[PDB]
Amino acid sequence: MYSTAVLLNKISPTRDGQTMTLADLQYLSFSELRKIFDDQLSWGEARHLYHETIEQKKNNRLLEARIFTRANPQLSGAIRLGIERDSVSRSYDEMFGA
Amino acid sequence: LDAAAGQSLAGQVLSIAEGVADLVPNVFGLACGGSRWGAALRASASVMS
Amino acid sequence: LDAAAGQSLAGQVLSIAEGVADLVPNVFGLACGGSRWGAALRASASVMSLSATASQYSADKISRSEAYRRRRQEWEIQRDNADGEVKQMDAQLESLKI
Amino acid sequence: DAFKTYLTRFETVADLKVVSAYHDNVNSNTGLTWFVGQTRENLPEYYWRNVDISRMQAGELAANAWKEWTKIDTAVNPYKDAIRPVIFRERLHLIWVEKEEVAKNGTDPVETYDRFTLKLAFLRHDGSWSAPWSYDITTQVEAVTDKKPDTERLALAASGFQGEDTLLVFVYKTGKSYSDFGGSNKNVAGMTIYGDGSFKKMENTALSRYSQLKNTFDIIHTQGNDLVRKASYRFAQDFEVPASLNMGSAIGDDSLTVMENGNIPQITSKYSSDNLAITLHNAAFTVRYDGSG
Amino acid sequence: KITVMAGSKTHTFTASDHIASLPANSFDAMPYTFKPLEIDASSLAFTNNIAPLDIVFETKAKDGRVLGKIKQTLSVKRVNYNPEDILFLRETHSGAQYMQLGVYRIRLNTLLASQLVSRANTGIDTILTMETQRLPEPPLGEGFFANFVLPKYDPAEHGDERWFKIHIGNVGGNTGRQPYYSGMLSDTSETSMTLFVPYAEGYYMHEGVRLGVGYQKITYDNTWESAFFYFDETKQQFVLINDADHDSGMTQQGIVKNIKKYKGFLNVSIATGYSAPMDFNSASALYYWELF
Amino acid sequence: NVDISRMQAGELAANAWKEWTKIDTAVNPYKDAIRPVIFRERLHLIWVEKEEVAKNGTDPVETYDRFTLKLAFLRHDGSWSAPWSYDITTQVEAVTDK
Amino acid sequence: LNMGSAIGDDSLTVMENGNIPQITSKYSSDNLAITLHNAAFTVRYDGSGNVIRNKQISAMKLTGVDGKSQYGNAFIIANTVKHYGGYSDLGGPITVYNKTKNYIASVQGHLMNADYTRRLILTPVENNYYARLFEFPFSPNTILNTVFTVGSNKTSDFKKCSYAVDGNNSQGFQIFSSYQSSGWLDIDTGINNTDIKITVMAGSKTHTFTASDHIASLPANSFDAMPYTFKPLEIDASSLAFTN
Amino acid sequence: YYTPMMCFQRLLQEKQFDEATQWINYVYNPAGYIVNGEIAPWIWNCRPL
Repeated sequence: MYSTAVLLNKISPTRDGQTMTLADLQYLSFSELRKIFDDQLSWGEARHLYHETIEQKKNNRLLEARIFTRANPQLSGAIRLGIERDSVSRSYDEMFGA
Repeated sequence: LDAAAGQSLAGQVLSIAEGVADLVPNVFGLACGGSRWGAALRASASVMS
Repeated sequence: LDAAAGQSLAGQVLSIAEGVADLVPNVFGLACGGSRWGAALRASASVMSLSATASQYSADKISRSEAYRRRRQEWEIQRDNADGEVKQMDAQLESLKI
Repeated sequence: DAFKTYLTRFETVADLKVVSAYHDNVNSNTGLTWFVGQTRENLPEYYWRNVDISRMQAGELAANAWKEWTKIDTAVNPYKDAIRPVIFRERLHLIWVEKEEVAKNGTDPVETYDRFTLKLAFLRHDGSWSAPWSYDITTQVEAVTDKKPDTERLALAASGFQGEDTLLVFVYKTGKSYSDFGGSNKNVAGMTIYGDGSFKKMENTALSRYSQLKNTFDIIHTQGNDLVRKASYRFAQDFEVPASLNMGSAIGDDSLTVMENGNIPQITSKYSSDNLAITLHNAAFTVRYDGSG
Repeated sequence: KITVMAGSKTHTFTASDHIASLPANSFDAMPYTFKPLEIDASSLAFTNNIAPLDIVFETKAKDGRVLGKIKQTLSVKRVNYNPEDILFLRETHSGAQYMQLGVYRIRLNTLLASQLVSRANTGIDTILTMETQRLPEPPLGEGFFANFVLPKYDPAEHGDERWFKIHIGNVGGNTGRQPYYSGMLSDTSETSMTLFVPYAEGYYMHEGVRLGVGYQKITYDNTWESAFFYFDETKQQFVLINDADHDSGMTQQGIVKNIKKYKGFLNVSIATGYSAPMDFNSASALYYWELF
Repeated sequence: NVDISRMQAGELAANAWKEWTKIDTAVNPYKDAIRPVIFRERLHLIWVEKEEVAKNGTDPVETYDRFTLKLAFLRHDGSWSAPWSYDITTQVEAVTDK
Repeated sequence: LNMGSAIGDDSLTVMENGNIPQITSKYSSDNLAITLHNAAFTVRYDGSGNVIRNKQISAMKLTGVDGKSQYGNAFIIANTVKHYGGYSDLGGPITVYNKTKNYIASVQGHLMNADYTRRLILTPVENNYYARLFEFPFSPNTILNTVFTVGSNKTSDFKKCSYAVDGNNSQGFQIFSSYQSSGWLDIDTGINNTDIKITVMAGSKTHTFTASDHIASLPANSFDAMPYTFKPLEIDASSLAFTN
Repeated sequence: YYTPMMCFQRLLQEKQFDEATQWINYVYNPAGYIVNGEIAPWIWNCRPL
């Protein structure tokens, strides 16, 4: 019922001239977030921000596991015949090297 | 075996309901009646079993 | 025992069909009616009882199978003990001939 | 052989066809939709499931948002397809109508008539079904079908009025469109069921109150005689607002004081003209000097 | 004080004016109970038919110490029984049941059981094959299947992100864009998809139905930029209006002169007689996975 | 069933025939009006039953025969389904001239 | 009729999703007419799970320098390609020659180090740096799967250049990776609508429906899936030889 | 009180220590109880105690 972009704009800037992003709130519990942003966020807004942070953390964990599963050298491999290299896999390689 | 005990216990409400339902007359016209007088008692015996 | 459980499960469709059939009135003329008001309820109770009986038969079958398996394990232990005894006697023979 | 038995069960479950649905919300943006389904084989075997449509993203629903078909075991013998789920008292109820052939006693020419009975059961905590409450709706059915239920498709709709903790059950004649209820409109009849199982047949004044619910009634398509069922919906007047709010407790600075028993027991709503007024009654909280140990 | 916020309005009810009975001044429990508080909640910002109302119970001393603060949010849901926002169930003559909400249709049942009998006449080696798992399903009512081909990823043309979205246009009464599909562009090859576009008599608004693709930094939804389809009563089939440039062409509202080819898509066509294979992310996904 | 595609000069090998299998679905046909049929690629059994019904609300209680066409099918596990039933009294009377 | 799938010559292409969904019959007067509605099949470039699929298909699929596409051209490929040596086993720089545009397209899977300058050497001696005949630098250094636009018709020298070296440094020789050549094959990618046909035979009569006349809509010209769908095909099946 | 304690005792007897801890934390938890995302002020979760 809220918008994460609007809530992040209400909380920005993060003491660094940067837009507050969901990664920076990884990090602190719901009570901590409510205490820190007690003046800028309501109860529902803080709950929504906390839930979105948790979901983003879960999504990033899933993506990392998905990349490493296909990058594993142990599947090289007669099972490698049914393995495809994803565009996200290529992007992760081009960003983080080896 | 646990599931068997649960299924055995599950039929008691249905037994009581059948005993309640069979007490209602089921023949009409110029010859009424049809109630099973021992329906509730049979339902109680069935739930005991 | 497996066949017994299957036969117990086989009667539930017939029980439900009988409950459906007995709800239709069966006397006509100047005295109409005859519907068994508790037919569907009795059919449901019957299928519950048949389910319980089938579960009991299946449990008995699985219990007997597991008893046979454990009995075979104890037989294997006895066989190993006898083999070890034979080997130990074969070594005692060399000691005795020395 | 075991696989063939499994295939028999699989065919039975896969042959299910949905017959009625209920949405547990005042709008289609969140909530659960509960479906009742029927088997192809010539038995009164009924299953139920639900889906969380709040997971809908651009019309795509993930497979984990759905729920397994679960069989109803309570001796349900509905009349035609007049069986539908409903939720009130926060639990799943199954409501249907049965038809019987009865005769009036003490008439030298024995004339027979159809007796229509509304039955209502609920799902208990352990997965079993209760003994259904039974009500007589023969007068309502005859009134709405003009004493021609063989030719007209009698239809049942059930909605949950959570604000009053009641169940609104409408019996109507399936048509192409519906006008406002009560008064001149005799194709819709209404019944109100309370939390204890008691019932009250609705009059014209109360029937006119739920006239906006007609958008959730089954209709016959104008382009060809095609039935289009519609999910029933939870009912609210204009806005659904919770009736109470347990605010909670809090611990003050330096672990010196505690705020306790904060709650708003009564929250009422009034939608007059186009302005909403929300009243909070007897809002209370306690302040106490107490460290939490 | 108790402070409530409803959208843009903010009310404060202090214990000086809105108190029912003030407790005895003591160090033990002091219960404060308020009079009925009235809130003019006529400016609540309703997003997806639900709006929040913030309630804060606050108590502070003269020193500034927060004796107690309790925040909470109340959800006010707006009743919406409009006929275009009501879920309805239909069953086609082929046996497919679907639940429709707005423009979206969802398959509710499955018809694999009927087709499994002939397979099961032979051994299960015939049931558990890829051919059986690729059995087509009947379509969800009246409509057509459109084949879209989207290009290789080009940062210059599409943007810094490889995602794309597809929007549908003149359906129901909404002229605006409604999200219909989403995906990610492949940086090595094109992406081919086949979308089922629904249909009803009078469902398509002026000029027909639009399907367009957006990438961020560009959204090809100008005039004649998205693919237009319509239902020709004469040939009794669905036709693409702007498959090529035209000085005149037939559309839902008759002949229109200036027709420009669609943009964004590498290729758009109509797949005639196309029936999608069974879906393993559908309502029967659990049963399909358990069987196979 | 028999596979007459194995027929050679009117001689059928004994392996082309199939064992008799009992039908257990409460079949009570009228005279010998029971026959098998195959549609939907599975075995169906179709028969007719005769019952004696009277017309309600007539001072001379007149009895007539009601003929019901029943249809069941053989399921995957060798069990029989519950029969569909249709009323064909009008057709039966028309073809037999009452 | 679910016709099925097929694998073409040299394990280069696959024909998939071949099916006739509707087959109708009409017996009017004495002649029998059989109609096949929406006969469809998809042609795709794909190998039956070996080096050819992973390497040569992607090599031709790489967009050309001038005008992308690269479909309908003529290529020279290798039969079997195997790793030889060097530092490690990368994806291995495998080369495909486009002979109508004079192109070298290389394919690789991994890179050892971005900081080390790398280029392609094609030489029949592998370990001899001066005995090369093709040397192509990577335009970005930290990139794979690039095309080079030789310019000359060095098809003969391309065939004599067995092996393919991705190391190719002057700080010594420094072979990072190297692959083999084995055999040689020549293919053409262009297709003919008169050659994309469905032929039916009913008794003594034979009817051919080519994609020039009986097609519904041609697919997009690409190396990916190309589905061909035909118009309702009518067959005069009035001379079928009925035995039993 | 009586039912969670019985369940905890049975799980402890069967040596399902994590489940037993979960079932006794309905009555008493030395770390407190999380209500509305914060530590509750009460020490015992069973109100009559």
